[PDB]
Amino acid sequence: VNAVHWFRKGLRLHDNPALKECIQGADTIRCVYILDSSNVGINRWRFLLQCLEDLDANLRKLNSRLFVIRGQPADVFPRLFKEWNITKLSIEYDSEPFGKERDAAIKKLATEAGVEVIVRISHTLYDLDKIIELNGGQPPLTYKRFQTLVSKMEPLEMPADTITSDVIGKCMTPLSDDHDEKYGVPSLEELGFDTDGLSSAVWPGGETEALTRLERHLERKANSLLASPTGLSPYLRFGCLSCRLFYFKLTDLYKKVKKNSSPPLSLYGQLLWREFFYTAATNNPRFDKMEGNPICVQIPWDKNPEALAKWAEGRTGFPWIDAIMTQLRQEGWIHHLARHAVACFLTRGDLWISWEEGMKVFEELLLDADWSINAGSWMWLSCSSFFQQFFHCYCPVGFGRRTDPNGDYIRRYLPVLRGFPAKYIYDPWNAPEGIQKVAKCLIGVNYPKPMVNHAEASRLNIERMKQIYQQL
Amino acid sequence: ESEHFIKCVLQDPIWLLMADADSSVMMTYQLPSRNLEAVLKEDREKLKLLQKLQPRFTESQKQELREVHQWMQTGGLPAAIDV
Repeated sequence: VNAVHWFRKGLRLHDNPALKECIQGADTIRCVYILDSSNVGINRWRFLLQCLEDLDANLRKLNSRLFVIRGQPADVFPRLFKEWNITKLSIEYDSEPFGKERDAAIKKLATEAGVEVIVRISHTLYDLDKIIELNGGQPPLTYKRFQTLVSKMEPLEMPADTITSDVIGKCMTPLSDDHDEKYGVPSLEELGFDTDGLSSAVWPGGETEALTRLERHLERKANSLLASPTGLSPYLRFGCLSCRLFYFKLTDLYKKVKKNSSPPLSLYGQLLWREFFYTAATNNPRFDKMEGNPICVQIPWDKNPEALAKWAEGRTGFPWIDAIMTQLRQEGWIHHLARHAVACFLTRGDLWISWEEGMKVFEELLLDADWSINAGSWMWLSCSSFFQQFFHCYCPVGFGRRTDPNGDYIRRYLPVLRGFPAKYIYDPWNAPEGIQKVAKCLIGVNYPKPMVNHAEASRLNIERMKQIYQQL
Repeated sequence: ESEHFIKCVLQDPIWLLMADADSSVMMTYQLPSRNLEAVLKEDREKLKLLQKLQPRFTESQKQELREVHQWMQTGGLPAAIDV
């Protein structure tokens, strides 16, 4: 008997009930990752390749190796079933709409080919469908009802024991030679990416880095918009860190510092908010769209492709919004308050551009932008859905002025404006012609002009949205 | 081997292909001033077609929203839009 575990969104060896279940009594095992879009989306693929090399390095310690394969799963696995005589195929359960129809089609190919399919839940805390049935066959519309539901469920089981020396147990991985250059982990330059000007990784991918950051993150629990060395959101999305392990180590550490066996749901706010959008989208194949979405308000946005280009590329004329997009493009991550700032500038604040357009921009640059979380957030940031209570739009200039008056974050990612003082660093258009020449930066030549007047554009869109909700 | 065009190319992002960021647009472009009553009246017509495409909820889904959104409890406008 042979077996193959398909890796997709669980690039880790800890808490893997799908992988560990497949090696229980199989004679052969092989871990396979199927790797089948633009230029700026390089930090996304660099993160992924770092996780696969880390996943291969941890497999090398067990005298196994990772098998990276190009192509589509509907074409690759049918020939891997016969060339390897595969009997068992284990996968981590994917609740997303595209993932479910992809899994149901692959296992239909496997069941008719004599291959048994093993499915286990590891990317989420609970079984999302069990939460939907408690609500009445429909996922919760609000985060409030969602927290009421997760408290109405039996506690989670301990995460599956990590794959070690005995978990294998006389289970040979048939790593023949010629393995490299065929099943090896490609580089960024092998995918067609230009890495001549690429900087060092700010968010190093991999399972080892995730567990390292998790230990230091919990150690600092018992303002700044820069990247924190204890960030875990990209590793939760790519599956480098399991949410169930994050859950139990958050509980156990909370019981030690305190004496209360009833931790508030604010302790798992990062996981429950993450778990919420997975539940709200598993039964909604149009969750990433406005038209045809049962839980999205229809809004007549303006279609300005050139304005979307200025916003996405970080050339809007507002140093606050431009500094956020330059950090998003270069580092692949921005603060949550920064996400709220640039979303208002594009949706319900200034440009009046559809949230779907901003969803696809974050889809390529934001490292922790999962299909469920990234789609649901843009609906809430644009008041198009009702997941959480709304908030006032952020003025671009007068927002980060009190986070740091010098504009240290502005001069950080916008070196073209490094010669402006605090009275004009946030409003360079209101700067006199003399001070523009002494800084070697003229507005409209070296730095873009304000693509819109915030005073008129704000009151324009506020009245438009008043007309929308008063009509609803 | 005999694959004809083999030098693969990574194309630009979607927003750069659909649009055309002029090197002047990246500096000079500014959104035009709009007439308030004109843009509002045009949105009334487009909102008329987008009327039965609006989200329709059931009994439990409405009370589920009232515990979060006060404008669902009062019938007015949200606290963020009302400015």
